[PDB]
Amino acid sequence: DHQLLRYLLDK
Amino acid sequence: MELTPDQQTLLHFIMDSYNKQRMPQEITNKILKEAFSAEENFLILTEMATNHVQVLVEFTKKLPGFQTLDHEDQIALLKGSAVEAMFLRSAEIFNKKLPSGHSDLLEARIRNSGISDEYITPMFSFYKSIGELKMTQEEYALLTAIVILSPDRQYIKDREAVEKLQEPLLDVLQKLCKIHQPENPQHFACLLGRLTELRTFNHHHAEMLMSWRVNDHKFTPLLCEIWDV
Ligand SMILES: COc1ccc(-c2nc3cc(F)ccc3n2[C@H](C(=O)N[C@H]2CC[C@H](C(=O)O)CC2)C2CCCCC2)c(OC)n1
Repeated sequence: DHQLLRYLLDK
Repeated sequence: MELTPDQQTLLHFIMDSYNKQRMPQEITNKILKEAFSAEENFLILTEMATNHVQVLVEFTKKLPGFQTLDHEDQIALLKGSAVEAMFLRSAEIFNKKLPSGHSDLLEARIRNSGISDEYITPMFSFYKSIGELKMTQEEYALLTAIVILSPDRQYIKDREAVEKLQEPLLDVLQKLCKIHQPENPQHFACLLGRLTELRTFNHHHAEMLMSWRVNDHKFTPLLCEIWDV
């Protein structure tokens, strides 16, 4: 689900 | 023929964002200082690869128009280019001029780092191929940006939106190629050709880490997401 990558992109 | 003020603005902005990377001299000095075990080199690699991903996300967020793209396509571009961009950055560091006999020692240290011999020859073939091009800092920065904004990446929903962002970067790169090497009109094509050689490293990246000559292959949660380990 790429949670850390999604987090690094969104905030 | 020559760069327009808008293109020069795009160029200096790409150069500033790109310079936020780790110093090439810092990385090569550590490798050349002393020989490390395959275990120490594996730990160095995972740390360097974790930092590279973090710096890459920041560089990518600053790429003009990137934040306007669909959030799912944003993740697919990052996942699709992360490994390629790290190898392109290693090739850049590999080909930086050093004192007599240092690049021979750098090569020998990388050959004996712990990586499987199966991957040594394709890796140095790419690094030497990149070096023969005598690329400037701006060419490395633009080629990295072009690698990230590849529309023909897997799982991309809106390829046309990605194409729109890559095209002005390709135009600037082509103009720089015609300026920095007017005697070599094949130079721009040669750079784009080297990008297809890059893509062939993406196929066995997970194996390159798993086949490292260590007993335990421990990775950070962020590395597990980007490299498929
Ligand atoms: C997965 O297999 C491998 C194997 C070897 C490398 C490699 N090629 C290098 C060429 C150089 F000229 C210098 C370093 C180089 N590396 C390693 C590194 O750490 N490369 C970073 C250096 C920092 C850079 C950045 O973030 O600016 C981002 C690539 C070190 C790891 C420790 C043993 C020796 C090789 C690699 O690079 C992706 N992948």
